Amino acid sequence: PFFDVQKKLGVDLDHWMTIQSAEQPHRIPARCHAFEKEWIECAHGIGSIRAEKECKIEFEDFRECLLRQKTMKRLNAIKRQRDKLIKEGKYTPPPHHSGQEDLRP
Amino acid sequence: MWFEVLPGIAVMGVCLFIPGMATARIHRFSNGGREKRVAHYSYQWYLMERDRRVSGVNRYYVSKGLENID
Amino acid sequence: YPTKETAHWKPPPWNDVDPPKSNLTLNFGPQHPAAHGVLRLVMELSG
Amino acid sequence: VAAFLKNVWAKEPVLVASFAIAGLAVILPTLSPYTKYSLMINRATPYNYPVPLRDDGNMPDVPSHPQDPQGPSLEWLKRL
Amino acid sequence: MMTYIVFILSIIFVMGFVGFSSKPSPIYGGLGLIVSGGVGCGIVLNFGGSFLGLMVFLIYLGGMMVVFGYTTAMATEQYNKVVLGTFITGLLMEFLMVYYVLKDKEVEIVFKFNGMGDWVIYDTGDSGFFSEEAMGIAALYSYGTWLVIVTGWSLLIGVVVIMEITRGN
Amino acid sequence: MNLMITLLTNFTLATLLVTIAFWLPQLNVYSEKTSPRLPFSMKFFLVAITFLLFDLEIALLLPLPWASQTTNLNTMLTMALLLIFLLAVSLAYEWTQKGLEWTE
Amino acid sequence: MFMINVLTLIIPILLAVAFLTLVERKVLGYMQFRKGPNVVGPYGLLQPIADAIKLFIKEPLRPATSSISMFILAPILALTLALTMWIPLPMPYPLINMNLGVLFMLAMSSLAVYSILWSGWASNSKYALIGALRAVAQTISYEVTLAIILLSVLLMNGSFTLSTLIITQEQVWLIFPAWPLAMMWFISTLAETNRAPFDLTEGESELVSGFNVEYAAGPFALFFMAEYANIIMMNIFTTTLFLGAFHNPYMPELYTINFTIKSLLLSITFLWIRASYPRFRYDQLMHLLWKNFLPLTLALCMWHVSLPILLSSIPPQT
Amino acid sequence: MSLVYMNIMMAFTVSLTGLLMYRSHLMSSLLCLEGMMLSLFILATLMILNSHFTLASMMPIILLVFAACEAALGLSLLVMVSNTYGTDYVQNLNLLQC
Amino acid sequence: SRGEYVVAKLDDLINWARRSSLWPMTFGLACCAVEMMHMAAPRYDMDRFGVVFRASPRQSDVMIVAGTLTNKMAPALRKVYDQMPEPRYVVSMGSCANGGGYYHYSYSVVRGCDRIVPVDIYVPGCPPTAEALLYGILQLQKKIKREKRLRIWYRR
Ligand SMILES: CCCCCCCCCCCCCCCCCC(=O)OC[C@H](COP(=O)([O-])OCC[N+](C)(C)C)OC(=O)CCCCCCCCCCCCCCCCC
Ligand SMILES: CCCCCCCCCCCCCCCCCC(=O)OC[C@H](COP(=O)(O)OCCN)OC(=O)CCCCCCCCCCCCCCCCC
Ligand SMILES: CCCCCCCCCCCCCCCCCC(=O)OC[C@H](COP(=O)(O)OCCN)OC(=O)CCCCCCCCCCCCCCCCC
Ligand SMILES: CCCCCCCCCCCCCCCCCC(=O)OC[C@H](COP(=O)(O)OCCN)OC(=O)CCCCCCCCCCCCCCCCC
Ligand SMILES: CCCCCCCCCCCCCCCCCC(=O)OC[C@H](COP(=O)(O)OCCN)OC(=O)CCCCCCCCCCCCCCCCC
Ligand SMILES: CCCCCCCCCCC1=C(C)C(=O)C(OC)=C(OC)C1=O
Ligand code: SF4
Repeated sequence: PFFDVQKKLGVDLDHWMTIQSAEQPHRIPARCHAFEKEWIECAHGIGSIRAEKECKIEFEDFRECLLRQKTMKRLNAIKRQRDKLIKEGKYTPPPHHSGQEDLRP
Repeated sequence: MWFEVLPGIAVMGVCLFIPGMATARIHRFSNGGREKRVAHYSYQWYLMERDRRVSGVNRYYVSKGLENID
Repeated sequence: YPTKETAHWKPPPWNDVDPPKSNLTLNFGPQHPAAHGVLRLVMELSG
Repeated sequence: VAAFLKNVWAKEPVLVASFAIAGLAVILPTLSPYTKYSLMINRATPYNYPVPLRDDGNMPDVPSHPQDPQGPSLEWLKRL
Repeated sequence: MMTYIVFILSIIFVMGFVGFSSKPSPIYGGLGLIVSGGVGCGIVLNFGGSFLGLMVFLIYLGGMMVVFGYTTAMATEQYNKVVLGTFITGLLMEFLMVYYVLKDKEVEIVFKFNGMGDWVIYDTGDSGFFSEEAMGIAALYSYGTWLVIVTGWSLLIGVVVIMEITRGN
Repeated sequence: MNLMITLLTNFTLATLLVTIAFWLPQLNVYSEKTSPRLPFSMKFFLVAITFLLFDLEIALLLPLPWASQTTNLNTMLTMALLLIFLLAVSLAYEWTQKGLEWTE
Repeated sequence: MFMINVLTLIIPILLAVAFLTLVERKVLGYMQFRKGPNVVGPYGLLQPIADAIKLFIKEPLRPATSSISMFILAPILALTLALTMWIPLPMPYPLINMNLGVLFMLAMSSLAVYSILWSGWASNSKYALIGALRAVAQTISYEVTLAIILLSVLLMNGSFTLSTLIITQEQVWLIFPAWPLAMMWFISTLAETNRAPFDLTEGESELVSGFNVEYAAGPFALFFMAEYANIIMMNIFTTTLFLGAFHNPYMPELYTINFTIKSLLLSITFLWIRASYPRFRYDQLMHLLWKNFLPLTLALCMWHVSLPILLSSIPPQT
Repeated sequence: MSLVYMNIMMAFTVSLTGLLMYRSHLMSSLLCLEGMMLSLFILATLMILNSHFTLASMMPIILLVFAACEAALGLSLLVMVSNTYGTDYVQNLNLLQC
Repeated sequence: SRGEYVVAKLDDLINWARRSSLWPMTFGLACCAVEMMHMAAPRYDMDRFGVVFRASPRQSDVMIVAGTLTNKMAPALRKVYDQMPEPRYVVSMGSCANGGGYYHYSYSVVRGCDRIVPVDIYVPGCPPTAEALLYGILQLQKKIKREKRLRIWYRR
């Protein structure tokens, strides 16, 4: 019983808060605006069953944009290997990762 | 008579005068003889952190003018 | 079907209304005892 | 409408002032000449960046510079 | 320690929920939920939700828990084992979760979770001359017409509903 | 961080003054002094719930100084006056059905 | 250096609270055709020191409490809130210059009733709890008009920033476009702090303030000084909010002397109202709120919503 | 994912099991319910601020308003129960077993 | 020596703070209440000595028994005395609180409030005038001034 009264009357009651790529106040972009736009423009019109398999890559990029789990796992690997090399003494941090270089701009 | 309350009102007024004058003089002492930078919005903090980086001495209130460019 | 456990269950009332199954009494005194100071009052307050 | 109003201004002047202030607040922007200028000032306040346009060759109403004559002007805002 | 400030506030938040959820009394339950609302409000304030944190203080702690304590003063009379045991049970479970996620930097109770501080996942951009959260809340009036209609209608119906059911007739 | 230092200083000064006012009058060793449900009111609870409901209506009214800055001013003015009108109608229904009685 | 600024805020707060007791007793003395204290110090200036040393060594009262921890936390919370209501106050510069200092003060003053409610829970009297409930209902009642009047005034400000509210009033005092909001604000802040004619705990119209009654209460000096910090604070907040003074950016002491003189006159106006009127009955100030102030406050809230749109006078956000 | 989301979810489940295991009082049940709402508020706010998704900033306000009106309705039910029985104990509310 | 000097100055400080900040609790029993109300009136004005008017019965320093103590209000007098925090003091004002007075031989009158409470200052009169009661209050302050609490503590 999804009585789509909004599309029948042509009124907009709640389609504006629905996605991040909608018309935002003062044109503020969301952090995953491009990824959600790619996933929506992929998955539009082809239905859920074709959208789960034919738009899997845009959906994975958008989920990894939102949650950043692969990015945090990569940073965990880099930080853990860096701390292991500090513990093994085979690595010294550079002057630009120590606070002694007077940043760019 | 009625002016006998004025020593107590004077002491209470000095006690109200101390915090604002104190924070004005502390903001001038802590920021190079000037007002504290008001950063309510992220653009103002962006410019303030740019000032902190371009001063070289890690202070936003050290202003670099036309003497810094060639 | 009554059991050993559900033996204490009486049937509910007919109009589903159960019987409901007081007011405050205050000893009073004047606040600062300079004007009256020797007054005692026993109240029956209703809120 | 005249005797009832004087009677309620005698009895409950707080509520008469309340409904008068509320009624003027409702009906006065529909009769105000300055309500348009609120809209005009709020849309002329540049919170974002005016992202430029690729000049394909024929856009005569879009300027090439801020100080060019064509473009939406704010002489009404300075003058009023 | 200071980089993990939102995590420390979240652990204090979980400890407060264990504190009142064990339910020693409605009075101390209200106290524990007040302290929990304060530290969870601090969690919200440290991401940039200043208006939403002050909505916690002004509305949640300022009105609703005041009304809960007001009603608790009119319900119970002023003057254990299961409460304190469940409290130390929840405290042991939470510190075992903390020790696991700090020694392993990856834990899976229901979902996977990072072991570093949550400072990593922020954005490196600026918003300009506005708070984005403030402008999105300001958009309740221009964009959220239907939302304001249904919320105000629900509050007016709530007034009518409370006057109907507390009348007793 | 300046705010947290200020709050910690204020809470510490409050706790210090409470510790003084509970332990300083114990220094003078006094004598050992030996000689030796509340009625529920519906109106108190109703004024508390009336506060809570109108405070939720205030919570809806709180983004108005930011909402004046919008470009959809007809919609914004309509919904602002509509929320204050719903707060007024809530007060009118609280009036006329004898809800504001003996705590008027 | 910042801790020096915090101490130069919060210790002169306590000294100003100490001498507000002297100013109150003297001004209520001369308004009652008598004198206030003039024996204890030169012109009575050592009266607050003597009275504080007296109260800090007077015995804990007679009884014990229902809840010990809330009996400890109610003065701690009262003093903490009464000292943290000052930190966004721009005078001409605030200590913590926060973007939402108005909303911060309204929220921390909404938190202030827990000291009343926990002191009611802490005392063993079932009648002092009723009095605490009446005081809580009074305070949360007038918080409604505090919030809506404050919102209606900030519709001419543009933001919740308290420092912007000095910039707003550079051409005119904001009491001139908003004097009905100012007078309802002044009476509502008078009714927030349980101040006469609205002081029903410290007066009659009370079921427990009754001469050989129970209820262990805390050290009276701490609730008293938190109350007077609230009084001086709400008068400075009213001064910043309506009677905001001239500010020279190169001479801050001009604005500091100016808001100090206005805040002293407004606190003396509190002292001059409490020595002029009898007390309300409890239902009479409930009537004064819910059937007198709140209709006018909603009417003026609609008026100050729709008025900058019909005058094209919408203040800027920044 | 984010480490603070684990703690806010575990807080929701702690207040859930507090609400799903009554001791004596209905007021403690409503406190556990509003602790659940508090954890929902915090978790929704942290997501919406994290995403910089602008129009959902008004969503936690709607959650807070609707669920505090829900809480006022629950306190009125508690008041009617306490006016009936004298306490807010859950074992007095067992007339409907038969 | 040194410690005797320190406890002497501390006694001087606390006796100054107690006598210069007396808070009276009045028993308005009888006609002497009217004369205490004149002792608080603008002519004599107890409040300029730090002696406040209409203090809380909970926190108060001196109980002023101003009137006739009958047999029906002796336990109320003693219970209000026992609820007072130490140091509590008693000023007996007028002849009926002193020794029964004009109703000394009555069946219903306690013959002096000193049968009920320990009395510090006896203020005689029927009524003793507002100036005479203020004299009794200043004599009570002189009695508080020469207390040796910490000196006797250091010497015990
Ligand atoms: C901030 C700086 C200071 C501000 C001013 C405050 C200082 C002065 C303080 C004086 C001492 C007050 C002590 C406390 C008194 C409490 C009692 C009291 O006053 O109750 C309030 C009384 C209460 O009413 P009442 O009790 O007098 O009347 C009886 C009421 N009935 C019948 C319901 C029982 O009045 C108000 O509520 C008025 C509030 C302010 C009104 C503002 C008026 C604005 C009018 C605008 C024009 C309207 C005309 C129509 C529209 C025209 C449009 C073009
Ligand atoms: C922002 C500003 C805040 C200011 C707050 C304070 C306001 C009031 C300031 C003080 C006003 C004047 C005080 C005068 C007090 C009386 C002094 C005096 O004469 O004391 C006499 C007494 C006995 O002396 P004796 O030797 O017996 O004399 C007989 C001689 N033929 O001798 C004594 O009692 C001993 C000496 C006591 C001296 C006490 C002085 C006052 C102390 C008040 C505490 C706070 C002071 C301010 C601190 C910050 C500023 C420095
Ligand atoms: C249209 C714009 C929007 C309007 C809505 C917004 C209103 C803002 C103010 C909020 C007010 C909230 C509460 C309103 C309740 C009104 C009903 C009411 O109070 O009726 C009862 C009252 C008699 O009171 P009583 O029962 O005796 O109680 C004891 C009090 N002494 O009865 C009365 O006192 C009679 C009150 C009705 C007559 C008032 C007439 C006022 C006319 C003013 C001039 C015209 C203004 C234009 C708009 C008119 C709208 C009616
Ligand atoms: C019974 C328990 C004990 C009771 C006594 C003690 C507690 C009660 C009295 C103290 C209340 C503490 C309130 C702490 C938060 C106050 C709100 C707040 O932070 O507002 C200020 C500001 C928001 O404004 P804005 O300018 O937008 O932000 C900076 C952007 N440039 O935001 C900022 O500046 C953000 C600064 C960093 C975040 C600060 C968070 C503080 C730590 C968490 C809360 C700790 C208190 C917990 C208890 C609260 C009350 C229950
Ligand atoms: C080893 C040495 C040091 C040892 C530790 C002691 C440190 C200092 C302690 C305070 C001073 C001790 C002496 C106290 C006063 C002694 C003299 C005295 O009693 O003088 C009486 C005189 C008034 O005379 P009186 O008889 O009352 O007058 C009748 C009316 N004409 O009184 C006066 O004229 C005024 C008396 C004022 C007393 C001093 C001022 C108050 C105390 C200030 C510091 C403590 C308070 C700090 C802040 C508290 C909160 C604000
Ligand atoms: C930290 C400083 C503490 C100073 C304490 C001063 C106490 C005020 C004394 C007079 C007084 C006033 C004005 C007063 O208003 C009051 O409440 C009715 C009292 O209690 C009965 C008082 O005793
Ligand atoms: S001593 Fe005399 S004048 Fe005084 S109260 Fe007694 S009867 Fe009255």
